[PDB]
Parts: sequence; structure tokens; C-alpha cells
Amino acid sequence: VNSFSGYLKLTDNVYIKNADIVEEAKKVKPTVVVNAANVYLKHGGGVAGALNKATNNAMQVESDDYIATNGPLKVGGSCVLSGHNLAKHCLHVVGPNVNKGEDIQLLKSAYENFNQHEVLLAPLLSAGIFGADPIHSLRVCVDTVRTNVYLAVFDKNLYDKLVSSFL
Ligand SMILES: CN1CCN(c2ncnc3[nH]ccc23)[C@@H](CO)C1
Repeated sequence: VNSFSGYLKLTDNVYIKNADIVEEAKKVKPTVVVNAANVYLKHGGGVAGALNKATNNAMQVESDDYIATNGPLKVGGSCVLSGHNLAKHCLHVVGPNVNKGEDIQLLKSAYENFNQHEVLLAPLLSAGIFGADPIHSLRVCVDTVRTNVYLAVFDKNLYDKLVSSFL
């Protein structure tokens, strides 16, 4: 039993809700919140910009030190950093950005990072400003993640379409 509330159950391990991931994280304080990161951990917009804003830019400060030490992530890769005031940990995961021409096959590799964590609050990878089809992202999530994932979908219209079209 966990404290996630109001989710629709899609499969044995995947749950979904129309919610602002920032507000969900502040309420639940999950062990792991997933960020829709880029390889430079530049949290300018989309989910990343919103999460970073909610940390008063502390996420960005920590991220800049991480990059200065380690260099950029790989597309499809991840790193674990602090969750600041939102969660114990933030798993920064880089899905392919279609608006940069990156290979959508890397979306499965991106979701594989979730399997290193027993329970996560997450957005749909590569959705939103990353330019991928969110219906496809949900399919890859369900077919790749085996740990317990609670998906927050900001857009109510999109949430309804994801549920109604889910196979
Ligand atoms: C795939 N898209 C991208 C972003 N988005 C979010 N989902 C949850 N929390 C969020 N905070 C800022 C954006 C955002 C959904 C659309 O409302 C899904």
C-alpha cells in the first residue's frame, strides 16, 4: 500500500492520473520523481522547467555541478539526483526529443531506467515539448516498465484520449 490517490489502473504495475506532476510530488513526497530531462540537465521548460521552478532553482544549481563533473547524459540515459522539496530523489531521464531528430527507438531505453526503482511518480517520456506521440509513449511505458509507475498527465484532454485509446 502506498499514498498515491485517484489513479486509474492500466495494468498490474502502471497507473495513470490527470494531474500536475509538481502538485502531485508536493502532496505525495514520493521516493522517486522522474524528470523529463535533456542531456545537459538544462531545465528550461516543459516538465523539467516546472519541477525546477518548484525547487526555487535548486535543481538547476545541483544539475550544473553534476554536468561540470560528469559531462552530459546519453539520450536514453539517466542520473539520480536530489528530489529537493518534491521527493527523496529525482531520476532525471532523457527521452529522445523528436524536435531534435533523435531516434524514437531510444524511448524504450529511456523507460528501462525506471526498472531500477521499485516505485516512481513520472511523466510520459518524450511527450509534450519533446515531440513524440504520447499514445506511443504510454505503450512503450507499459511494455517496458516492470516496477510500479504512477503517471501524471497534465492535459485533461490528453489524459482522456490516453485512457479511451488504451489497449
Ligand atoms: C507528455 N506531456 C508533457 C507535459 N505534461 C505534464 N504532465 C505532468 N506534469 C506536468 N508539469 C508540467 C508539464 C506537465 C503533460 C501534458 O499536460 C504530459
